[PDB]
Amino acid sequence: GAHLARRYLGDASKEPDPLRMPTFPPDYGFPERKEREMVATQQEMNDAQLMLQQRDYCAHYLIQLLKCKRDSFPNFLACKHEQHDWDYCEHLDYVKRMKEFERERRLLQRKKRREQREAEMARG
Amino acid sequence: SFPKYKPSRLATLPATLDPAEYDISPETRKAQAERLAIRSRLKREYLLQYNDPNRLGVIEDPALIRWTYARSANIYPNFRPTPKTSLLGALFGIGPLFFWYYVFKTDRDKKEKLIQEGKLDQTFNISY
Amino acid sequence: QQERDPWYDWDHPDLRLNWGEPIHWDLDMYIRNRVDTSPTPVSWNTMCKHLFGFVAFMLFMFWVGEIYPSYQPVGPKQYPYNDLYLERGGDPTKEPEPVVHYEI
Amino acid sequence: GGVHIEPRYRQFPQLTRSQLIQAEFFSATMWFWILWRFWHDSDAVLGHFPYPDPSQWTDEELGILPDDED
Amino acid sequence: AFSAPAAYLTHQQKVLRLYKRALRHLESWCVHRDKYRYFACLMRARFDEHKNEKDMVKATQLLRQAEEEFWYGQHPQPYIFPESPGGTSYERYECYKVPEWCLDDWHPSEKAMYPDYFAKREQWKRLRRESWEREVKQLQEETPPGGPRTEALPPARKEGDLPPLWWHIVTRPRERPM
Amino acid sequence: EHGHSKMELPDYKQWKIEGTPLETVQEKLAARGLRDPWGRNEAWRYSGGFANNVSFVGALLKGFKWGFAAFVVAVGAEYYLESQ
Amino acid sequence: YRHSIFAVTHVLIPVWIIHYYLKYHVTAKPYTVVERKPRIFPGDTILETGEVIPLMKEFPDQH
Amino acid sequence: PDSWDKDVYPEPPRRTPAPAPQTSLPNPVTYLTKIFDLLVDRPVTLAREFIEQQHAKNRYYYYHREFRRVPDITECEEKDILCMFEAEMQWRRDYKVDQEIVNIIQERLKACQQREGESYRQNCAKELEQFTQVSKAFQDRYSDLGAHYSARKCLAKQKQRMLAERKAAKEAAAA
Amino acid sequence: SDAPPLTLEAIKDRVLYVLKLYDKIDPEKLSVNSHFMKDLGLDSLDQVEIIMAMEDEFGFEIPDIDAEKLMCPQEIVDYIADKKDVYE
Amino acid sequence: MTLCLGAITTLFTALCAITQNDIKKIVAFSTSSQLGLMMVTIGINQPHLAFLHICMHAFFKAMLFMCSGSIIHSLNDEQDIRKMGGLYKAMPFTTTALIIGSLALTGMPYLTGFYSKDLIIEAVNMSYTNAWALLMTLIATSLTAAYSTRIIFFAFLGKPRFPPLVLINENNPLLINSIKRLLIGSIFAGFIISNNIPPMTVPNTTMPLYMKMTALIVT
Amino acid sequence: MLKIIIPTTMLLPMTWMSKHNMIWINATVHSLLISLISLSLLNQLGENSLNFSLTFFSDSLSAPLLVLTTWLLPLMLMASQSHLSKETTTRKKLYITMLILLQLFLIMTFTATELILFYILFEATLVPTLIIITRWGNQTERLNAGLYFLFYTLAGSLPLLVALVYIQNTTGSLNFLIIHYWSHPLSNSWSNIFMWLACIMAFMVKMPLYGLHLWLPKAHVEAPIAGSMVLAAVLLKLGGYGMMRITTILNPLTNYMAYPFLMLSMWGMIMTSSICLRQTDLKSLIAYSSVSHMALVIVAIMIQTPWSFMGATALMIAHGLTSSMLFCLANTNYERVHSRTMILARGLQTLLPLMATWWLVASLTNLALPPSINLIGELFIITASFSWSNITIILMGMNMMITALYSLYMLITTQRGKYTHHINNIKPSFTRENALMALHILPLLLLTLNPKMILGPLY
Ligand SMILES: CCCCCCCCCCCCCCCCC[C@@H](O)O[C@H](CO[C@H](O)CCCCCCCCCCCCCCC)COP(=O)(O)OCC[N+](C)(C)C
Ligand SMILES: CCCCCCCCCCCCCCCCC[C@@H](O)O[C@H](CO[C@H](O)CCCCCCCCCCCCCCC)COP(=O)(O)OCC[N+](C)(C)C
Ligand SMILES: CCCCCCCC/C=C\CCCCCCCC(=O)O[C@H](COC(=O)CCCCCCC/C=C/CCCCCCCC)COP(=O)(O)OCCN
Ligand SMILES: CCCCCCCCCCCC(=O)SCCNC(=O)CCNC(=O)[C@H](O)C(C)(C)COP(=O)(O)O
Repeated sequence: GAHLARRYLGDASKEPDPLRMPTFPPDYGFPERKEREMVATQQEMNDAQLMLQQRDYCAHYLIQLLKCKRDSFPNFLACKHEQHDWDYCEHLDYVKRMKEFERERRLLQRKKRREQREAEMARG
Repeated sequence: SFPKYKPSRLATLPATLDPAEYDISPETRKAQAERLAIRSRLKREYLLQYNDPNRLGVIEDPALIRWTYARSANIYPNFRPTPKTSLLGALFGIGPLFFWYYVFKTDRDKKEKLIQEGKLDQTFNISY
Repeated sequence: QQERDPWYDWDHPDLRLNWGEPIHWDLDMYIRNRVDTSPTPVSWNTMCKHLFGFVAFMLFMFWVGEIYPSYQPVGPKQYPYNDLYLERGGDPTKEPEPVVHYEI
Repeated sequence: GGVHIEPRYRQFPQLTRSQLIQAEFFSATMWFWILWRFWHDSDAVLGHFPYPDPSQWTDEELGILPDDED
Repeated sequence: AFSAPAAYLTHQQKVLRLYKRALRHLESWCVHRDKYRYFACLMRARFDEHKNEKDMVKATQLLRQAEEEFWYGQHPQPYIFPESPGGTSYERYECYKVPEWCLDDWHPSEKAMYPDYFAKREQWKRLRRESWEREVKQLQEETPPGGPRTEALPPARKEGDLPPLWWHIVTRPRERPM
Repeated sequence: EHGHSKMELPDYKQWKIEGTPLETVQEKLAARGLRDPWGRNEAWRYSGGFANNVSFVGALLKGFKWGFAAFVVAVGAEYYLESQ
Repeated sequence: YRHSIFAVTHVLIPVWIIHYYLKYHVTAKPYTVVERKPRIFPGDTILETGEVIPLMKEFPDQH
Repeated sequence: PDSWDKDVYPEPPRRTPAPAPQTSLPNPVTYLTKIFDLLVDRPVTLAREFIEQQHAKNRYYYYHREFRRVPDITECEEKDILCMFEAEMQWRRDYKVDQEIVNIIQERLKACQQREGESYRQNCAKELEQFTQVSKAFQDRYSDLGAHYSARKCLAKQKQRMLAERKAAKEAAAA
Repeated sequence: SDAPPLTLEAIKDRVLYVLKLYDKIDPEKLSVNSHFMKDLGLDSLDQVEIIMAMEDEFGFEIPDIDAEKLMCPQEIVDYIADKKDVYE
Repeated sequence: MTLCLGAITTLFTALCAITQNDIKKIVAFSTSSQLGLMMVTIGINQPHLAFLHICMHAFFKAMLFMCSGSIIHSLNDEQDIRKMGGLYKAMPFTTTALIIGSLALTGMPYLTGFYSKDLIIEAVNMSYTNAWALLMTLIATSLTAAYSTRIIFFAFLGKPRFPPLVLINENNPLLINSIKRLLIGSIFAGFIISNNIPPMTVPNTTMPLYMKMTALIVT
Repeated sequence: MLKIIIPTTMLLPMTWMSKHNMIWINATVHSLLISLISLSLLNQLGENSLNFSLTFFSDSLSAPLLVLTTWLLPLMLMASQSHLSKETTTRKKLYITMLILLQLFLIMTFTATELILFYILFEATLVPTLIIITRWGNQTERLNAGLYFLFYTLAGSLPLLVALVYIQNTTGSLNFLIIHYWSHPLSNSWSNIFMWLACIMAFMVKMPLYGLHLWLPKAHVEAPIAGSMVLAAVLLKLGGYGMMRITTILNPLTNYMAYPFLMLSMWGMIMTSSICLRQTDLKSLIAYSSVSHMALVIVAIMIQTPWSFMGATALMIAHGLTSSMLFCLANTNYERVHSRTMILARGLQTLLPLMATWWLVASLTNLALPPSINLIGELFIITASFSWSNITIILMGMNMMITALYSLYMLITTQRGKYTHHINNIKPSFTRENALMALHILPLLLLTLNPKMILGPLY
């Protein structure tokens, strides 16, 4: 999609360009601005040599999943729990990405509203 | 009425759509009869020489030798310098050479210039 | 040679030629192994228009789809350590500008 | 290497019970496997994590101020 | 295939060939047998309504519109018998067809196997040797002056004669030699 | 070893148009004044083991019954074993 | 018997020859056979040194 | 192995994990590699012992040839054919040795890429830098001589390069 | 393949079978040597239909030039035997 | 370039397939469409998924030609589907093997082709790609289902259309065993291989409900 | 080098003092032994050369050509044994004498430390070939062919002689070692341009260059089998060897002067490969294929880079072997059918299966199937050309495609399809022909195991 229809058929400035997102400061919304937390360090995440595109904030669950698979080689089905933990963390990451998209969209809406309100006031 | 089939060089007219077969005349019939006569005479000669038990070799074919001789050795004595022939020969035998010369000369002059400014990035270029 | 009668008893059944009959100047061009001129169910110009039209449309629509891509309502994927600076190219003696990832 | 089955000429061909039982067995095995996987693993087709609604997120957690604060 | 061709096709032959081609292509269009039978009876009826036309110009104006209509609706992928000139097994077994004269080049150790076959082959060769001398004279006396007009051959006339030019028709390799 | 059993053809009087789609083909043909002469040449395609047909979905569900029974027995046995 | 002789003339002898050639001639030269440096995970211990890799940062486990 | 120098062809200390079976089910890899050991490795080992004893019965040596240093093409008169011959042979030998050096560095780089696996992009910067330096030097020496190369052409190329360097340095000084 | 080596008897029986299943001919008057045009009073369209039936029942095509001069069941059988090289 | 080439290839070849009469030609066009899908997967930067699809397609397409060749041999070298009639009962093991192969090809949950094709479709939907390429991939999936049902309907369902002398025979242990090995493959290999290989990409854990179902819907 | 030259000379009195029915056996045995002896020249150095004496020297460019020259004579004798059966003892001895003299001149040409000695022997090879073509050829065109093969050559070679003596009047020597060590640049002058042309054109005409290739189809088609074998295998390589030797004095003028010849070769390879697609004669098709391969070798030599020279050496050896094999196959067909028309005798696989296998392997090597040395040379030249200019890849790939097309067209036309019915004199292949084919083809597939033997002095 519905977002594509509102960006291709509606107003391009109404919704983000996914290439350049975000276009606003991070701490613009609220002054807390908590940091993201990473569990896997440089060295162990290197030694497990996962993948460059698997080296994200979800790496520790992948480490555990990999270890579980390795120990139980004969019983492949046994490490069901490790997989769930990893996909749940990826689900949270994707939800956070969706939240960033919606956040920037709302900020763009409010900025357009502020500029049009200011233009109305100035012309009045 | 149905859409009409338009023949081309590589998609010819069907035999059943040919107006000439529907326009019959006694002269056409005698032409067909004598074409069949020529074909039958040739077939009879070939089969007489083919079924012969004494024959132990290739059956000589004048048509094949005529084809090969015309394709190879009859060309130059029948050649004349003609505007069509002269222009076609000049074009097809010179134009590609000068075209490729221009292309390669331009490419190599560009390469040489870029090497002169040093902006080619010839790193790891060891084997040439 | 392909459109010559295949039910006739030719002296050369594969080439579909007779012994003494004159040979076309371009026989080796038409040997059923190569270009044939047999009539087609559809006219040559119609096929050319259809083939060209289909290719052009697909080509045009691929360019249009490049202009208007498809994606999901998500922000960029985030990577922890300075966008994986040391794992992608390195140069650990430069200390690049820190990129901070926002919590939401 | 097989059995002797003579031509029939316009009737149904002769069938051995071996091929029938094997075909039925393998069809039943395929359907049983599909059912077993669907019972044990339904989320491989339906999904396990609900899709969030972006319009249901409040303006508070996304850092939206009512147009005058910042 | 076997029969010698004529100088031309008569109007009846053209109509019959169009009938066969149209029926085959309608079968290609009408896959099922009941549908094909219904439409083929209709097709036969549509042929039959002008069976009795006496005007040759009218009949030739017909068959022409008919072949144009056929070319319009001819099922560009008709069914072909596998062994037919367009089939998927047309010339599949030509590589297995070996001429009979090749057996003359066999080593004597090879001919030591199959002695009865080669004895019968020798008998056939002797028969060919005599029959050929008879055949040449018979063909020379029977052919009209100025050369043959049609590539049709006469049968044997006397008791001990064999049909002229028979060796390469009788000694075909096989339809499926291997 | 080959198929040398001296196969004998069935009786030609066996084939009838009755009870086949060739019957309704003949009926619709008679409605306009024509007849199908080759109908009995094709009756063998609707006569013996070819008389009964199966649907596309029925073809897809070839072994659903006994496989489903195996599924229910397996799931019941697993429920009984794990409840222990 | 046929299977026993087949598994000797077609499996055992080729693997013997190839193992000899790889272990005593190919491996003689450097870099001819290069492996992957197997993955190391937290909590693993190494045969050569005996030291134990430290565990991870005890992330919160909930759901 | 002692058959090659470890310093010329270095390797990391080869850390390997220890087996940590979390289940009691027997993994077929262990049993299968044990039966491989029994059925393959021992007979091959015994055959090698036989061959090695037979070799030890007959021991003889071969030597690496030593080549003296001779004056190079710079200490050669313009038409003195004998010194030019000596210098040309020496230069060709040096060119071959330089090619072998580049080969050694490339072998190092390939081994690093295969060994470091998924993290080769970071864990092979040393070999990449070494190969870049060696490649730059080799290119500066021998890049464009073409077929019919010689010590004289290499010397002319070096003289041109270092004339350009001297001009650039003088321009920088007088900037 | 496993196709039986068909004989002249089989070809004759199968040709007569197809012909008796043609209802424009009464089977009891049918015979191997009976002419199609005069002994049975069939049109040339019926003859080409019979050729098509023979083709569809033996699985191969008879060319028009050969087919248009096959007027008896016996010579149809002979043509099929010559094409398929049947011994007895 | 790779994505666009794969998309146009799979669309064009499925479009050609849905109307062919030679069974081998239909299966060859199916192979071409599957190759186009593979290079679409490559073009969306998912190489390991393309390799997995290669491995699964091997099994089920090889078995599909097994069944086609069995039918051709039983019907005296006949390859046209207009002359192939009721073979569902006339030859049942080929029938069941071909049904299983078609189900694996079109994408049936928890079969061998599922573990590749379903993930292919999900990855194409969840990527920054051409709109046209995505549309053509979905249409190619639908046309894959179309030519599969074309083969089944015209070869196995109706009344017989082959010559009267029936020489149909499947009772040879070579054919049965060779087909059944690939049949067990086409049933279980996807599950086994997918659960045995280490994970080589981040999955798509969350999707819109309709967009997770898109492959099954179009099929 | 005399340990190879003297036995080749002794081949003559041995041939002329032989029994009337022992000439072929003795010639074949002793030529094979001479080949075996010459095989020890392959032990080359990484340094300068094998300088035997003031007159002869060996090089890793010369050694493969010498070994191929020595190996070609027994095959030529085996090929000539058949069609010379009905001819008198004195004339057969004369034919073998011509072959021996050709080998002797080629051997002395390839070592030839002197450029004038090289020219003298390089032109002395002309006489035996001309006599062989115009004496033991079959058709009436052979005389005309000989004239072409003569005058073209001399039209190129007479200026070279002048240039050569001119050089010695200025340099003081024409010894190749002194020339290489005392080489000096050529200034861009009209006199130097014409010296360059006089040095190049003689070797260009015998490659042959695309515009100057008219003599080759005639000479190769009208020559007997031994003549065609020696023309395609060794005599075409004299131009390449001479260019590789002489381009050392032509720098840096080669950079400018190479352009017209580079364009001629790059376009003429396409032209001649296309000509092969429409050819009614087997020998003419093989001759045009030779022209295409030598055009590629000309490009390689003109680029004058190490990879170019290695590829050119490998391609020269591989082409010699492959073209000799192809001519032998064509002649085996011709001696049965007596027509030399490709379309006449068809479907020979069903009658001659082993000869069909030989045809297939010869077409595969002509097609440059890896890892054959044909493809090794092809790829080295192509990579060198790509470094020279990235646009050469279009022409090179088009040439590869057309080469595969005409090679498989030649194979399919002659071996596949249906046999011609009226031809009933196709006898089973003799042991002599099969042995000849194997002796052509095993050296190729065995040289692919040790490529450095044929990669030249820049390896
Ligand atoms: C019929 C079906 C097949 C049956 C037969 C089965 C057996 C097949 C095995 C043979 C082919 C398989 C290829 C495997 C090759 C094994 C041998 C090879 O490795 O040895 C080569 C050795 O062979 C030579 O390199 C190639 C032979 C040279 C060819 C010379 C041609 C003979 C003269 C003829 C006249 C010349 C005419 C052409 C003129 C140019 C390369 O060894 P290399 O690693 O390198 O060093 C040799 C050993 N060192 C280390 C001690 C130095
Ligand atoms: C036919 C089949 C093939 C046979 C072989 C063909 C190969 C022969 C091609 C000859 C190679 C090149 C010849 C001359 C090259 C010189 C460069 C020239 O082309 O460029 C311009 C040359 O300008 C003009 O060309 C001047 C000459 C004009 C007269 C030439 C006739 C033009 C067509 C003749 C072609 C016929 C060839 C066959 C003759 C029988 C640059 O002018 P400029 O920079 O100032 O002077 C450069 C030379 N300097 C430095 C030594 C002074
Ligand atoms: C396949 C048929 C080809 C026929 C031969 C093609 C090659 C032609 C090459 C030129 C032939 C003669 C060149 C002279 C030989 C080299 C000698 C030399 O380089 O000395 C030059 C001499 O240069 C000349 O005299 C050259 C004059 C050439 C006259 C003949 C012209 C022949 C045709 C010319 C046009 C075509 C040129 C290229 C044709 C290529 C082949 C197609 C300079 O010496 P000096 O003059 O003493 O010192 C300078 C101070 N005085
Ligand atoms: C589905 C694919 C496309 C189909 C479209 C084709 C449309 C065709 C319909 C056209 C109608 C016609 O008949 S076209 C009319 C052609 N002219 C005549 O029919 C005049 C005299 N008729 C004959 O001579 C016949 O042969 C006959 C006497 C019947 C038998 O003869 P025999 O006694 O010697 O068997």
